[PDB]
Amino acid sequence: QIVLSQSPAILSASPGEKVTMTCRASSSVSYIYWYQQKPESSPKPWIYATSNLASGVPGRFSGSGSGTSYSLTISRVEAEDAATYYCQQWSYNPYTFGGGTKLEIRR
Amino acid sequence: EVQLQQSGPELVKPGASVKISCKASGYTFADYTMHWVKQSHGKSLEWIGYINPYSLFIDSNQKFKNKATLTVDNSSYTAYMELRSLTSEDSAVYYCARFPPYYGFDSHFDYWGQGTALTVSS
Amino acid sequence: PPPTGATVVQFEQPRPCPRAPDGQNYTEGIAVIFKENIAPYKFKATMYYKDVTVSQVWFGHRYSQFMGIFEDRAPVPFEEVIDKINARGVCRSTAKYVRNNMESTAFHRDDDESDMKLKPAKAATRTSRGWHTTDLKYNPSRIEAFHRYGTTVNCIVEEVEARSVYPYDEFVLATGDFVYMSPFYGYRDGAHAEHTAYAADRFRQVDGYYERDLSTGRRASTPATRNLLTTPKFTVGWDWAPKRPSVCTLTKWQEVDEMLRAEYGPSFRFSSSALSTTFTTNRTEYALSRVDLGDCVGREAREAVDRIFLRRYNGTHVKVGQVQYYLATGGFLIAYQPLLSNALVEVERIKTTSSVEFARLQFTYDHIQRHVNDMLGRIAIAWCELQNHELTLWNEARKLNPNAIASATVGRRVSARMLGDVMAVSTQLGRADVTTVSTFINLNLTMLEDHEFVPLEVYTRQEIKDSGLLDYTEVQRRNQLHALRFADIDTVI
Repeated sequence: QIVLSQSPAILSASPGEKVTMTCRASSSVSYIYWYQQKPESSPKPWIYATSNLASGVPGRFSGSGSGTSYSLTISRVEAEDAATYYCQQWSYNPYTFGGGTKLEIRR
Repeated sequence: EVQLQQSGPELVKPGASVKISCKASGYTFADYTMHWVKQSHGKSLEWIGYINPYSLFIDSNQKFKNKATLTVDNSSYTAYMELRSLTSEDSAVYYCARFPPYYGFDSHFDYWGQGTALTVSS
Repeated sequence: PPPTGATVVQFEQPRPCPRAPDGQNYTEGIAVIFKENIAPYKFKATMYYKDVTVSQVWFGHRYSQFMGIFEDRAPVPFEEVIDKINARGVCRSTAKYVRNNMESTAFHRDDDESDMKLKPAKAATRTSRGWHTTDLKYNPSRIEAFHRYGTTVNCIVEEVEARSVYPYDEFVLATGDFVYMSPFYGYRDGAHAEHTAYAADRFRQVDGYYERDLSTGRRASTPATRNLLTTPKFTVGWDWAPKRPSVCTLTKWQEVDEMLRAEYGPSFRFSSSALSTTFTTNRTEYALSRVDLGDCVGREAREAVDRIFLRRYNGTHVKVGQVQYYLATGGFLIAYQPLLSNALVEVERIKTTSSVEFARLQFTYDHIQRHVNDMLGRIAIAWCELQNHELTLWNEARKLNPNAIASATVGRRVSARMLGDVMAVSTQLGRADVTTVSTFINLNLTMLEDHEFVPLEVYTRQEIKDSGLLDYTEVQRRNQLHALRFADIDTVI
């Protein structure tokens, strides 16, 4: 029953700038995970163990944090980054995901 | 390559029962746990539970203690999920996901099924 | 020898008599007394390692000689404790591990990889259960005038006892190996707030873990949460348990049925007749939010209070309120349940002294003081009552021989006469021994003789030091003098 409050619910970003996301947990969690999902598609593993990049994600993505405060940054956002990004914990039962941040791009 | 092939769309009457299958290939099926997640329309991802195919150990979400039961066919290398007493709120997309049989820093959902659209209507 | 007239004297009149003192009001109750926890936390762990030994043998013409024997412990990896040792009771004959920033691979008998069965070790008297793979050391075969190498890999599993002391950030094994991780560390259930000195890829948790016994081969019925840590010398596994229900920094010492509580000014005074101890607390209660890791106190107090109340005070007494907690001097925490009879229903760490003798001297002094002050207070009341009662006889003897009564009362030989009080002004042969009778009542009181208390100990400090077999200081001083006694640490060439 760990709630994962995740802000902002919508995030606009012109292609080239840096943006950041947040994932606040109701109690301290050993690691946070990150998953992206594009519409009508399955989720994909994006960042595990709070900082480690998954298989095939770009190097512009990075994560940081510990305890209850976690973040997901992009160094220079591209047009293919427009997805919904979920933070996830397994430290308590049940496993819980966050509500989701949605990247919009500003052409 | 690791591929999780899932059942497909299924319309189903209220009160009935449905059985979703997730078929694995490209890896050895017995030393990875198999999880199930629910995504309602326009909503977030909810966890349901898992099963270890080697040990038949099941840890589950207590919100789904009356809805979901999990089982494994070892021969066909498929994992099953039986949804019981289907009301209207069970209309969602269900995914199957691979996870290690342990908990370490690496242990995440590295592979996902394509999903199954389940509609409880008439 | 004169008449009388001017100076007149009167008798003192009955004196006010000391009243029997009030008496102490004791509250009866049930108490359980807690002391500082000195015993470490004990838990069951399993060690998983491999003895890797390589030997260098020179082969002469009539003899063979070891030129070196390199011995090393190698940890079995996580995949082998799960998929080989727990699954099939078997172990791979190859050790692959990281010793000095290098991945080293050792093959048993310099032969290809085989899965070798774990079998029980040889029986020793006060030891625990251990299993191993090979009994013999492999040495290379003889070919003359060569140096040859030979490798033995012995996979060893042993069940050991593990020990941890406060603040429970490390634990030890029965081999003598420090593990610099909390026993309560984990990735699940908020256990990551504990201490670890290791990298995160060395530690894993397995839920739904079923022990298969290496002797019987029977898989367990109840699952467990299994910690597994790969140290650079061994892998240890132990069942995870949460910290607070499994650790208490305060130990139950005495349960007492009859604990009387009295008021001593700013303090309470808690006495036991069975233990012959009495303790001194403040009137304000000690809060159990102050004791660090003190969840055992309220559970073990409540379990012992209601067990005593149903065996001693069931139909004769009733409880008053909940259990109350008091910190006594000397480091004792007293949990106290007040009682009342059926006829009258209208963070820090506590440090406890090793000696309780101040409480036993306080009991025995108070138990004598209360008796001696009670009995001597009655003699003071009875003496004042008797002296006030004999004035009746002195008022009648005064009217018979006034000369004798005024001479006994004033102090000197005085001739006397009365008007309403005594007027009084100053003033053959042989037969010394006639038969005598006593108008006196005897009373022979003796003194308490002087007693001397010698020093007396059952075991002295010297006897407790040499009670063990091996002194670590004495064995290290003898062994580090080996070079100074049998070698020459000075001369070169």
